[PDB]
Amino acid sequence: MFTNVKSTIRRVDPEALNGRQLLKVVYVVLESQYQSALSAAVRNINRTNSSLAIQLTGYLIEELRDPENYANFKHDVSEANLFIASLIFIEDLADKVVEAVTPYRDNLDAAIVFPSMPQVMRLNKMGSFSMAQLGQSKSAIAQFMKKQDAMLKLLRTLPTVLKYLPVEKAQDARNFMLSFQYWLGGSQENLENFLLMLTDKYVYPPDMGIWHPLSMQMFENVKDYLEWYNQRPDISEDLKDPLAPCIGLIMQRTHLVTGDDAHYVGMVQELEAMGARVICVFSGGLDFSKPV
Amino acid sequence: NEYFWDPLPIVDAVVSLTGFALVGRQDHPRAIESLKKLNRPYMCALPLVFQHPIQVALQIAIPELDGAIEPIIIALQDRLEAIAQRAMKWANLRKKPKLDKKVAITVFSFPPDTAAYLDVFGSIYEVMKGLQGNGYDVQDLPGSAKELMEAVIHDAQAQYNSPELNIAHRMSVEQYERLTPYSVRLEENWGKPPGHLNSDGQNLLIYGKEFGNVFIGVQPTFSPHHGFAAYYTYLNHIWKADAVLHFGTEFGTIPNLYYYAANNPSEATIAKRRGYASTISYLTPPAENAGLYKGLQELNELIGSYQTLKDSGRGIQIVNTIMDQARICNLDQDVNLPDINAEEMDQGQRDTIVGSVYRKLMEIESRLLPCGLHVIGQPPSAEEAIATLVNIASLDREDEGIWALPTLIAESIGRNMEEIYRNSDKGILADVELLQDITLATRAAVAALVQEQINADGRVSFVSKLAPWVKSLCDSGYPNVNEEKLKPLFEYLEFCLEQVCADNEFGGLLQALEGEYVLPGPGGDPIRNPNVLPTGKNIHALDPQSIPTLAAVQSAKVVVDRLLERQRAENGGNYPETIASVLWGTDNIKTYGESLAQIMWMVGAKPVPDALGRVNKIELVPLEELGRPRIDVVVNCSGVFRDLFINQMNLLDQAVKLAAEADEPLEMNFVRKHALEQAEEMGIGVREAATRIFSNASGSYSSNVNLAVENSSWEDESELQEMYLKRKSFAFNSDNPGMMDQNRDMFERALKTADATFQNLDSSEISLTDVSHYFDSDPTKLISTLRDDGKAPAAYIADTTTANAQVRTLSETVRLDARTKLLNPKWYEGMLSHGYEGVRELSKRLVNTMGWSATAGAVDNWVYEDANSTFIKDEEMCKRLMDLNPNSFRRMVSTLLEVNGRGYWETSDENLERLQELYQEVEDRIEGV
Repeated sequence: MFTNVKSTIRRVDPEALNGRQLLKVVYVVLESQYQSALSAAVRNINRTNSSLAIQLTGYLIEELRDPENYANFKHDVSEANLFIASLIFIEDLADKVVEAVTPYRDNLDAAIVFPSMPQVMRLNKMGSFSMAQLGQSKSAIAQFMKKQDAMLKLLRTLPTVLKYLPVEKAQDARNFMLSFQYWLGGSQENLENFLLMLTDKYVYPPDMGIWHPLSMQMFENVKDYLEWYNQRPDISEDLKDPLAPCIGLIMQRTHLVTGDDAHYVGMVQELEAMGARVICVFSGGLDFSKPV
Repeated sequence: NEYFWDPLPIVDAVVSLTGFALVGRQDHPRAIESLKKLNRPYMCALPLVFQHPIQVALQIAIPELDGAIEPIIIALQDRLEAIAQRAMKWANLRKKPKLDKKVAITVFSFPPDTAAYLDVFGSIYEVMKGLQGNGYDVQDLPGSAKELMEAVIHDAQAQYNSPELNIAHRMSVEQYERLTPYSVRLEENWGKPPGHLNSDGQNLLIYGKEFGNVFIGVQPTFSPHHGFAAYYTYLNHIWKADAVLHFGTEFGTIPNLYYYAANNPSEATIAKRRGYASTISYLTPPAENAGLYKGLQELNELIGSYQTLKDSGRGIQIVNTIMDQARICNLDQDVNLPDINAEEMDQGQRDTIVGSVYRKLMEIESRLLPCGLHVIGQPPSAEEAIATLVNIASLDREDEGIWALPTLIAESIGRNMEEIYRNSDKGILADVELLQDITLATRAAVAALVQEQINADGRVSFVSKLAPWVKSLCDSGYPNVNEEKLKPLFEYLEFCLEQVCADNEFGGLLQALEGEYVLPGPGGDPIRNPNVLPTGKNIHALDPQSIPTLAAVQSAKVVVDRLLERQRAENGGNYPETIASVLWGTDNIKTYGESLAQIMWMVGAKPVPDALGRVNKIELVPLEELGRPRIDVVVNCSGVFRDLFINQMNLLDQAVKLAAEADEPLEMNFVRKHALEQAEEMGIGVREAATRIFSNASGSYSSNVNLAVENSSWEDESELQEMYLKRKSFAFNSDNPGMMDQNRDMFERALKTADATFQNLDSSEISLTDVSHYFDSDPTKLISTLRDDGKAPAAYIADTTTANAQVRTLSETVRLDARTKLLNPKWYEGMLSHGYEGVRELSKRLVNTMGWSATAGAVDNWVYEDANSTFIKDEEMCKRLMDLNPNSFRRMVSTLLEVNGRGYWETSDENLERLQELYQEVEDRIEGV
């Protein structure tokens, strides 16, 4: 309390809809910082954006112990477009959440569950994508969870899975991965984009540089990119070797802006799995001789 | 660069409709180099014009840093026609030949019934000469500035007949109504033309005097009456000006030029946005040290003798004499001077009594302010620039990689200059003398450099790079001053000296009138930001998202820590629960958001700059880090602060509401203590109850307390206090930023809780008595009215103008203005050495002093007594002032009769009889008999 600023507010409402569409978001979480960051994100969108408004209701997981709370939760899940859950590791409440959400699985334009007990993680639904479609890396992550590292194991798994899916079911898996990347970001504007991305795709439809799916930032030169690349912990040392085979990819900025990059991500993973260092350049212009 | 050339420009004027910087992180240095090559008027009109309130204030700011003029403030007609006509009239300023160009110059409030610091008629004369020296058709240019004034205001000094205004044109009702189409809309409350103002009975009266192609106009008075419209109808449709030039001293198609003080970015910015303006900058008079005089000089002498009379083992009875003279100067109100003979005090606390009195004498002596008026085109000599340079030299600069000369002098003795300031504040005699010594050292070193470069006589390009300032440091008694670090400092000082002395002011007006592009630059304090120099520029504020900076935030905490320490001390050690603060644009431009950041620190919040260095987010600090409870706040934002910085109002309201919502014990979080209580009484949520950010309604400015006090048009304080509550109770809402609704229930309930009032002083030139805005926004007596217990809040005023941050009482601050300005010979003789307009500056300080009596009761009776003594009971000075300026002298007498009449000045029946005659004497002179 003295060392962590905590809020008495669980519920953020737009002060006035006006013309705008309403998005309804329920969240269940264990971290006070993610509670208050979502509030800050929702609260900024409500005051600036002129077609979208967001209602946010949520409980820290422990607050579902009372029936006062659990009852409004059920009713909020009933009306929700988006359900979010993260770090739900108590057998008791886990099942209250499953019971509450399971009925509305088809209602929800999406349900996003970040590392929780397996029962809750099966609520994950983003168009065609669920925990079912993790090829044979459903088995691996499911049981690592049962036992921040956890957040990264699932992130670095996601590109390995895209190849075994058809393209639409791969973009849905990528959209998930993007939304998980934003969440781990955890910044206010991270979570703003998170809610605008999910709203855009599932609820209400630099001129050049270097890009890696696993880096939140573009790079405007090779030195920064490689310095980043070498510090990566998810890759064999083999790939940092300057004698490693290195393949240039050329792509359109459009698809990196759109987030419609599933096949681009799957390409980078295929080449990395084969032991290739990768440099993906893009441009917004029609002259790709510049980045080459 | 490609399409406006082929080489020469093929364009007479640019109108940007992008509503962006020219070059986007925006890059202004490139854009300026580009627009200076083309050298044509740059106009910008935001796209938003042609289709909220935060995005408008963030956007419009950017083109201003590019030097842009703004031809805009239902069908498209109005906007298109406006932008169009203004671009033509701008272009026409290249097309039209010099000897046919007609240049109206407009003067406000003559005869006189901002801190411009402008000799108006002085400056006009120089501009008329400059125009002639450049082949404009100036006919019958009089002999002097006084002869020019004599030509506009016949017998201005009322020697022989009434002062009256040279009638430049009588205007029939026929011509007025025909050429002024909006003349009917004025008839609502001023009736049928011509009305009672600027009327002979049949015609409206345009005041001024034509001098060929230059027309010097006058509008003595300001919906506006028919006379005010009629004047601008004459310039536009009859005299047909091609440009008009105003002075910033308020709110057609012809270009609109203002000469505005370099030290007033905020009002300059309001002019760019409200009157289609281009704002060329002039320097405020070269500041002088206020100095000591009469009783205060006598005391400086007694004290100077105390170190010598200790060597004689007599050093007791002198402290008794020191304390007595200190008491005659009324310094007993600023130093605790306990009624205890020196003999009955130990060594320690006799020293501390002297140290105390001496540091307050030194504050008075070393205050740096202007003691006269500026003529446009007449820059300061190298000598009159030394004092300015002394304080320029007295500030650490990380972004110029140099340290303050005083830091180096203190470092040479293994001494931290922060420790000395704080020990000087305590009245430790040893550290008061050390500080005054270091100051005298710094004054000489800088005077050596200026004296060296006078007799180098322009033969060397930089006299700092060939020395006499290492001499005048050793002669002073500081020989081990790191020379590696002196080098770049005196390089900077020499550059700074050259910029102060630059004569670009007439140059800027020429460029504007030729139809060229005027070099833009920052408005601000020259001393804190020498890039405000040289003058002659289209001065701009700054990106409202560039503040506050980490330096402003850090300096903010020191000020707040210091305000809270002083308020506990004078209240049993209890923190205040609520501080009521004013926020002005002006000081936050000049300090990169210090005052703004202080209010952030009060509730325990920090501004969060993003990736690109934009401050567009805010967060609460945990209590651990604040080390004290969150203080509640009532923030009175000026209309001007609203106009420039509504984005910061948004952050402040976000910060306060996070404080109220926070899961903290009420005794550690006063915002939440208050909000919870007010939420229950008002039947609303804690967040709605946490409404603390306030201004004028959208489109409005000031409490109007300034107007009432200038017009002596108010019965009792309850009237002032009433219109304040009506006009200032518009609540900002970060959850609905467009809707700034009136909320007087919340304004009252919040102010009701205030333990202290608080402002930040702009500068020594824009201090409490120089302008009327600080007192107009003062809620001190208002709060004593609203509080159930009737207690006046403690009133404080922070000053961060020098390296030595003071937090003074409002009383301390009013005294320090009285001692350095109104009642200071150097200040009043300096002003009177400019004649007519000198008297005007005197009555200004006295009128603004009355203001403080009305809003705070912060004025000591002695201030009024001494004013009457200096200016009225001296039969020489009195007759002098009356002969020099009746209109301003009449105002000086009114003011003294008024402060008595209302109950703020007790004085002899004899003093009141003299004033009452003198008012009759001077009404006779002005109005006839």
